[PDB]
Amino acid sequence: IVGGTASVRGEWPWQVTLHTTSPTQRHLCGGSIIGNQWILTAAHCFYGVESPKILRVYSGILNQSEIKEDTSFFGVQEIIIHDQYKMAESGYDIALLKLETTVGYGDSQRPICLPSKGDRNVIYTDCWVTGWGYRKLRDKIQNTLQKAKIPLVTNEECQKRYRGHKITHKMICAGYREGGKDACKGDSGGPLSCKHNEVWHLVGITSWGEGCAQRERPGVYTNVVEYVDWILEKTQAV
Amino acid sequence: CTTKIKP
Ligand SMILES: Nc1n[nH]c2cc(-c3nc([C@H](Cc4ccccc4)NC(=O)NCc4cc(Cl)ccc4-n4cnnn4)[nH]c3Cl)ccc12
Repeated sequence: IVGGTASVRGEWPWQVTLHTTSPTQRHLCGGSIIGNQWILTAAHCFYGVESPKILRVYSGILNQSEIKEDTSFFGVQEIIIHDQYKMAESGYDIALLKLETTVGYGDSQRPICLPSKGDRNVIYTDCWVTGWGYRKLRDKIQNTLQKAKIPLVTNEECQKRYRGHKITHKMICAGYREGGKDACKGDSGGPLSCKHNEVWHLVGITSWGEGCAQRERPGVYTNVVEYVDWILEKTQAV
Repeated sequence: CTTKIKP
């Protein structure tokens, strides 16, 4: 996160840190708890991940230093990547992790609501991007979970900013015209959380951008409202 | 939430 501040413990209880153990253990991506065995994250996070056996999901984490060999985590039973996904820049950058065990909800770990079908017309004015990502293009994973408040940008304005790309309505953009605050490396897969009627909604999944927090380069996010039926197809399968 | 994910 560029231009952000330290989060307070319990502030983003749906935020997870997804770690890989191959070749060595390190943070790989962010993610969001959406159900008691479900993490919603970005499909591009699994490039070269050949098995869910190398993955560890840690919930209830503020500081990466809380993670040691004796720290509990959730194993991943299954990685479900949208079958139309090719790359982050072409969209469908969404994936589900089915956990080996059930998340017990509490003040440190709980789900974020998915957006409503009727809420595709609501104007979100209170949106925040969170993660342990870089504070600049050449940096390192941060110890403390960071947060930054970012305004949503119309699809038309986002398309003007990304000449040569196709910004679809399955994407949603966020950023200040003068830059300064944005997601960066290590934040991808994490949430873009917006508060409406005193309820937080998972509006976006951190996906891609040209550089980090550059002037007139908003962050591009998976527009979660456009994937609610796909999420329900996968999580509510009979 | 209005959208529900089954436990
Ligand atoms: N353990 C680790 N050490 N270093 C790491 C650095 C990373 C790392 N993550 C990334 C991911 C892409 C990716 C995910 C998983 C595996 C491989 C690549 N990108 C973003 O996290 N951010 C994109 C973005 C989204 C938005 Cl909305 C606005 C701007 C941008 N950015 C444009 N340029 N940068 N960000 N790159 C790098 Cl390096 C991870 C772990 C580790």
